[PDB]
Amino acid sequence: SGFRKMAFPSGKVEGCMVQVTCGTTTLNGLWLDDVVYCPRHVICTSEDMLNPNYEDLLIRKSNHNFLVQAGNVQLRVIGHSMQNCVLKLKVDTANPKTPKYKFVRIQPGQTFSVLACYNGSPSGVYQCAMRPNFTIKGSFLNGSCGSVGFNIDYDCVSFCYMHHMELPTGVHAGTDLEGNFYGPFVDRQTAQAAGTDTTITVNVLAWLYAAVINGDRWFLNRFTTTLNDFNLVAMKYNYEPLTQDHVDILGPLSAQTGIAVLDMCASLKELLQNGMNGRTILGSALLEDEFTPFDVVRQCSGVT
Amino acid sequence: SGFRKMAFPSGKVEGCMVQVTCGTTTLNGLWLDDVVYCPRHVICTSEDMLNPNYEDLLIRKSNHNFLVQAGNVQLRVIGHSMQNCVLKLKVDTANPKTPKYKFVRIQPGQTFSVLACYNGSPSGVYQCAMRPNFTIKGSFLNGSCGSVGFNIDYDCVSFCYMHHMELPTGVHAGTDLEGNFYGPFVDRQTAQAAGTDTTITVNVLAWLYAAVINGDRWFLNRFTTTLNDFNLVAMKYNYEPLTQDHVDILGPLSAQTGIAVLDMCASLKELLQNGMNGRTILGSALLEDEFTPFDVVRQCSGVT
Ligand SMILES: *[C@@]1(O)C(=O)N(Cc2ccccc2OCC)c2ccc(Br)cc21
Ligand SMILES: *[C@@]1(O)C(=O)N(Cc2ccccc2OCC)c2ccc(Br)cc21
Repeated sequence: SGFRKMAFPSGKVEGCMVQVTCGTTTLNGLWLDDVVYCPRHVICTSEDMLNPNYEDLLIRKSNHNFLVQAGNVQLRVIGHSMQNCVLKLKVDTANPKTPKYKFVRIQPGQTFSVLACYNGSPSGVYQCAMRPNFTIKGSFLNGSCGSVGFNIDYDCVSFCYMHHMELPTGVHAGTDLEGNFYGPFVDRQTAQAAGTDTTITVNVLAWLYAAVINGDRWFLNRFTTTLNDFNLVAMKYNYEPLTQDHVDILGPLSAQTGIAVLDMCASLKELLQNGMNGRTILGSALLEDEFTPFDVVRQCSGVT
Repeated sequence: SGFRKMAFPSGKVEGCMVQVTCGTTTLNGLWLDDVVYCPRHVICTSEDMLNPNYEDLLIRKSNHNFLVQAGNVQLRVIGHSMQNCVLKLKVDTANPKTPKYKFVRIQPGQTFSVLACYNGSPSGVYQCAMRPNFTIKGSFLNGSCGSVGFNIDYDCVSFCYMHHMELPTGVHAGTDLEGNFYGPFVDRQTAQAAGTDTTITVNVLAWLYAAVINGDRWFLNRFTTTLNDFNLVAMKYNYEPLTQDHVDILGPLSAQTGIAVLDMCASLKELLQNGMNGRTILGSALLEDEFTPFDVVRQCSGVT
């Protein structure tokens, strides 16, 4: 027992991290097979970021201007291309440490692990969730661009995120591994505000199921509710509307605990209306929304 | 910016995880050089755990009874010995993936990363702290014994913890890598209650410094206090007494923010006396005590 914000073991991803330098700019690259992926703004000076024309800026760059270093060995760059907001540097050597992998574009509400890197070297690993306004509440300092988000299914790494920007609000924006930004952000030093950060309702319910499994039961009540009734409360507290798809994904958790999804919704409803009255749930004094129903099943069953 | 409960990149530790089986019991082992470390209760049946005599139980075990599997390859066991509560299985092959390493016995209040494993395979990684009552609030299910805690200084892995037990309260007990339990616990299925879980005061202050650095400033007040005055409040709220050593370790954080340690103590004091009034600090609605002053400096500077 016990429930923790757990990240995936990052070894498979650490083996892909490289450093990319173009002129005076250094960031992280992801080396998979004979290709290094990195944010296209590696070609920018801090001056260029106000209003860059990446196609024009790229015309001035040749293969030899992209210095790619894997630990202490230098990769030979034999090609470069821009796909959306990422650069693809074809190197002459396949990364011998390339794990089985996929590139996936995740939905808001989904969680992933971030291996924060600086100059091609990993600093740490933490769990994240793509917020409903398509930002992530990360921990990134200058030089962290190029760090990636991922999930792992047994031996396959699904890369979902690549870090590109920090909003003036201290929240983070980035792309999937095809270079497309999540949400409306652009790789430009401009005023970009994020939308409402709503709470991921399905994740809070799943975390309430994790809490009942681990002994925190005080919040369980004598009530029930309906999808429409619950959603009126969810709307008042800027929570995502719960759908029958969400009820369905919560099925296994409902099955193992014997607490019907709508009964848990009524516990959540009372907690929204009354707060926690100085109490805690799984060591938290707020309703945690960055564990999906899959993460809870995975942690509560011991999947490796 | 942004502040997260970050774990160390676990790749170096994943390369050491092996599976150990003795009879019907399977747990995790740590393979470093030509030695596999694992909890000695691998030799026990669930029946033996009520009152085991490990020396007697071990007399019945030979090298060939300890099955050690690294991924899918079988290690040949050429020796076995019991050091305190750990077994040391000498294998005929040095682990080619052994990183630079040390064995350290940490103090209460110190933090470390746990690579939770099942059958020699990593499931996830999370940050922990050795509680002042020498327990850890982990996430461990059956088969997680043998999973290790560690810190990393550049390329050197300092192993500090090895998981052995779950208390009837759902908290966790284990040893350092010499087999000595932290706190008074024994590897036996008996009533073992933990002492008072006090809050690690120096870590809360360090986390308040991390919050000021990242923009959460609302809790800063017009007051100051003294070590003795603050400690009267700390005693009332079961917080660890703050010492001049703690004030000293907080020096760099005090220096970079310009907020004197005793002024931060007065912010902490008001927060203890008044609560957070529905507000949050670094996305938490409680005072976080599992970031040491070193963890905060490391995260706020980008150490790799
Ligand atoms: C990341 O390492 C990086 O390249 N970078 C610079 C950057 C990125 C987006 C917009 C502007 C800009 O530079 C302004 C001069 C950056 C910024 C913040 C973070 Br958290 C990481 C990185
Ligand atoms: C760990 O995998 C393990 O071996 N184990 C069994 C155990 C450990 C301590 C006391 C008793 C006992 O078995 C009782 C039958 C165990 C128990 C709990 C956890 Br979280 C991990 C492990």
